[PDB]
Amino acid sequence: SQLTKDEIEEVREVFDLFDFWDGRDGDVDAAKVGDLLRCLGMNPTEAQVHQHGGTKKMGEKAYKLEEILPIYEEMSSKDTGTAADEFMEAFKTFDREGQGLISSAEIRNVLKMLGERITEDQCNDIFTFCDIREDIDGNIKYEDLMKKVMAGPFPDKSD
Amino acid sequence: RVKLSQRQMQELKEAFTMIDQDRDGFIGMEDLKDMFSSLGRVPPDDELNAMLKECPGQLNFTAFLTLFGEKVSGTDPEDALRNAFSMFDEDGQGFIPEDYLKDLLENMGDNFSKEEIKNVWKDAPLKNKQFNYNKMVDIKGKAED
Amino acid sequence: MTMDFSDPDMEFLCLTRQKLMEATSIPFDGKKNCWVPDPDFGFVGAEIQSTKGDEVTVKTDKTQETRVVKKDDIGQRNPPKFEMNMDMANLTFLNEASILHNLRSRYESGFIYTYSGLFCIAINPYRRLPIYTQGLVDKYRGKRRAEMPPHLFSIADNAYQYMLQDRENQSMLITGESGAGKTENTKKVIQYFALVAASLAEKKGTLEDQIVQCNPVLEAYGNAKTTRNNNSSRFGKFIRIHFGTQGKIAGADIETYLLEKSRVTYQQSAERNYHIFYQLLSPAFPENIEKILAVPDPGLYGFINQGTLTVDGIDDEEEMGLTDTAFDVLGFTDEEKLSMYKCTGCILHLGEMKWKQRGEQAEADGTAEAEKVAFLLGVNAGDLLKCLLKPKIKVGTEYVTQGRNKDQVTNSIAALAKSLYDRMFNWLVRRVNQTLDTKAKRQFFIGVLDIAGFEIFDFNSFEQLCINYTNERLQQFFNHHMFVLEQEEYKKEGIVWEFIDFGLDLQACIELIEKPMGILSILEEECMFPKASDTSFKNKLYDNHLGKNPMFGKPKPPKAGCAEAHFCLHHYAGSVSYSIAGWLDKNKDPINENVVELLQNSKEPIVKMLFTPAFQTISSVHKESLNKLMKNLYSTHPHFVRCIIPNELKTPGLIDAALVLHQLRCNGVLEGIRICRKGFPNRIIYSEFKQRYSILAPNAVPSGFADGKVVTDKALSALQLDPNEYRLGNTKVFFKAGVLGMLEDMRDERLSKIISMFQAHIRGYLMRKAYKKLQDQRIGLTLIQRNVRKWLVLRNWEWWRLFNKVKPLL
Ligand SMILES: Nc1ncnc2c1ncn2[C@@H]1O[C@H](COP(=O)(O)OP(=O)(O)O)[C@@H](O)[C@H]1O
Ligand SMILES: [Mg+2]
Repeated sequence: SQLTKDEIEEVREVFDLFDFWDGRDGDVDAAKVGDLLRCLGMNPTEAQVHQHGGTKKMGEKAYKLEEILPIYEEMSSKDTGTAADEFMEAFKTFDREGQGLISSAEIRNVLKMLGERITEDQCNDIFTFCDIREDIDGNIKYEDLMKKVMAGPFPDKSD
Repeated sequence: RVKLSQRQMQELKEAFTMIDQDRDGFIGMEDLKDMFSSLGRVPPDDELNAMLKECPGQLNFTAFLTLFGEKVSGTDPEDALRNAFSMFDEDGQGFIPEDYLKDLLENMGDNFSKEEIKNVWKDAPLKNKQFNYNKMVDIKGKAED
Repeated sequence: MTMDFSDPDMEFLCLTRQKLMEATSIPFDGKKNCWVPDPDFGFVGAEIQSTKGDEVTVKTDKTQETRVVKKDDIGQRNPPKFEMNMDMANLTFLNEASILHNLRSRYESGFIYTYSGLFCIAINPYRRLPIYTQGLVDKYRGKRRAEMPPHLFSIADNAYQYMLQDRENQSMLITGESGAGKTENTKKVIQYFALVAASLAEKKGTLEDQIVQCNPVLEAYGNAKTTRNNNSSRFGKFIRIHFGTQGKIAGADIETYLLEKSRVTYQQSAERNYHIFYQLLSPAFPENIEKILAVPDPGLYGFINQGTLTVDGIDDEEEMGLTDTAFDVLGFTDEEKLSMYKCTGCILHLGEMKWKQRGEQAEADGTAEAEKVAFLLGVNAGDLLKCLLKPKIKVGTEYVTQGRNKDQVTNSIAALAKSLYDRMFNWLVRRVNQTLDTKAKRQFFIGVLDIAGFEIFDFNSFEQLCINYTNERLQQFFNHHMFVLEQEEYKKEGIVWEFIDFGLDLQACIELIEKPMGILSILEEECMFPKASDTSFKNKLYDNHLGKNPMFGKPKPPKAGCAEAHFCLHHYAGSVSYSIAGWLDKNKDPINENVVELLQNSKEPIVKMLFTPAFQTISSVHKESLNKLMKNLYSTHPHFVRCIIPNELKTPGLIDAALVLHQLRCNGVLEGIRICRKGFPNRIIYSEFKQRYSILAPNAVPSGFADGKVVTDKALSALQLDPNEYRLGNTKVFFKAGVLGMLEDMRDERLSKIISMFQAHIRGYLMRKAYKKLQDQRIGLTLIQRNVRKWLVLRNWEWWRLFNKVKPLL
């Protein structure tokens, strides 16, 4: 719709990658929508996806391209995308003292038990691809984690 | 990728040369007959006279290159091909599992059909249930059993 | 929320950082979780299942039932942050369902003490608690109220503090029904200051040692077993402690009110007489029984045995020995002491004189009794009996003799008993005040008050109205105090606002009672024309006020029980129906002025006792003293300890919701809450407020550089909140009711979405990383997938296979 020629271009660039693995044919499976956006750089929550076009199971229905554009458009618009400010406000609500540190388990539970919960996998993967270490008292700097998490996995230009 | 290549051509050049030494005249069947003779097996007629007319006028060299091109438009360099297979193994030895590779060429990518996935086994380096990738590569151009 | 949340001592004050993280963490849904009405705990928790107009179908919390309360009995509930709330006033949602809840929850954890704004609630543990150890004192010393957990000692202390810093007076007002333990806290409060303040300077006390022993000696005479409390305070007390600048104790003075004169000679079925007769006839002091001429057996004495003779928890032998000690400590002579016993005894022997009559002429029978009676009062037998049987009144122009019939000569021996006690009480108070008066400079005082709250019953006579009138005042002194302080506060924060002194409210009830010609006033008249009839007394009353002063009306009825009521004095608490039942007799003290005059000769206490130096109307004296109090009380910083009785059966941890929720509605606890509400009952301190709702709207500006009031204001404007709902002051932001409720809501509903968002940036990191890999692996694959296909089309090309073996051919 009101998207650009570049963006559209940018969307295909990724769509087709997605098409290529369910077998090139020009259609992608709705459960994919979630992940297809995270690669066009965004960070929806499942709730945001569901409501937007996402489905929760792989045989539910496949979208075309001219079908994702609007799903993309309508979503590059919400702006509560989540800021470095909000995350940091939230973790204070767990920072027992004020020293910025936070018990290793606890961060691992918040992430695993609350909000839109995460697998003992994703939960351990990320602590790994972000080298987040404990410290003698076994706690974690939530800022170290936040910076990295939002940096990306490929920060400067390569990995 | 596609329509040309240096070494490749020259090889079709020298290739086209072991054929007329059986005479510098582009002495064809006379030597089509005679070039198979120094190799190891005997050929019928009708082929000698159809093998040749897959080309119209004459299998001169330039033309000897045309029947060959329409047939080699993708024969992407070697390592560009040995590495591809490497991407889906990262086990280390030299293999892709039957089970894997099968989903692979058959479901994902520009999907392989049953007829092709079949043929793909007839000649396939699939002994014991794994798959030596450094061979369909070697069986790229050709090398061994 | 207070100093070493894990101090062994705080076992009954606060929870543990662990235990409170639990109450605060239990689930919630401001759409599903609520408060509902119930038959046995008044209210209970609920989760709404269905809704259809009013037929709201709720499954309760514990039970698992599904009642179907109409909509309005669906109370709103406070969120988890508030579970165990230490001060009842911070509840965003104000309601009984809550107030009751905040209370037993706290109560059933071992927490008796508990604040609610200006008031500090108490609830009778009914069991020794360690709450009052000295070491706890220190811990509680010096601290503002919020630095420590709810506890008498803070209120005692902050009082003391403000005494010093404000160089003004301190009054502490302990209230509540009967047996709700106000006499228990009192001597704590008093025992407190005795340590905190004590000074640095044979058988006698110490000004502080002595301030304390007042209780024994007073209670051995003021208290007596009652159905509601085995140690019932049969009277009011205002003790006052004077401090000399330096802030130490300089002495104290005592005030007593409404001594129940009636048990002297009368005791209900279950009940008992002033603990002292029982302590006397106790084995403790042998000779003593001899000296008061008596015999070891509280059974033989008509004035004692009409109910019990022992209380479930009392060792009368000890008490005495204790009581006999508070005497020595208070510095009384062996002789002064004897004197205070023999009188106590004469009250025994009195009820043991028997009479017989021969035509309106009663006559002794066993002079034997009066003979003793005579040896105590130090007069003489014959002379005593005479004044008793035949008296010389004085009919205006003449002194006549007269004949008294047995009923008379009897009723008479009562008054003389009820008068000799009262006198004796007073002298006893009078005699302590005498030792507690050191005469050392006195800058200020803190004065404590133990006194019934409104006594509203099924049958209501005089003695009823007295007390009810009393708190009728005390209730507006409060309503006053509040008005002031609430207005002052809204100034300190500079929040524009208009109020109204509700003491004005109680001004009718109070006038009608005390004005020049209302109840008590008229009662003085009647009380004065011998030809006085109770029927007489309602004619004057009915007449004057009848349907002419609203606060005066037609009394409601029983069935054929209790008895006939006459005028209903609508009060604060509620409204009472009163009995004319012989107030005239009750009011004015009778007594053969003949006997009086014969007493004014004898043995000392007798002397001081009847030696005067026309108005004994138990009332004149009460209005007299009642004031002497209000002048004192309006000259002080008032402090309120609201005592509460948990349940009838004298039992530890147990809430008769019905009863408790009753007191809450005639204490004033539900009134502050009712009043605050049409105000901004929720007052949040800027810092605190920053540390909790910034998350709703935040930003980049480090916290230490942000200004509280600015945040709050940004945080609300964004959220869209009606300006009606808050008032931002210089130090707090004032909120209407639902605000801290909604904020809490909008918050957890935020923190949730925030963490989802993080976990969404995490589901984005990770997905982005393999996107690398699947980008590469697609090149690998289209390679394979394009050569292996190219090949299939060559493995069978005759030219091809040829080229192949003819290749190595070089
Ligand atoms: N906090 C407490 N600690 C120990 N005992 C208490 C406490 N509160 C009340 N009691 C007991 O409860 C009963 C009621 O006592 P009391 O203070 O005299 O009530 P009230 O003064 O209201 O008539 C007494 O027998 C007393 O021993
Ligand atoms: Mg009391």
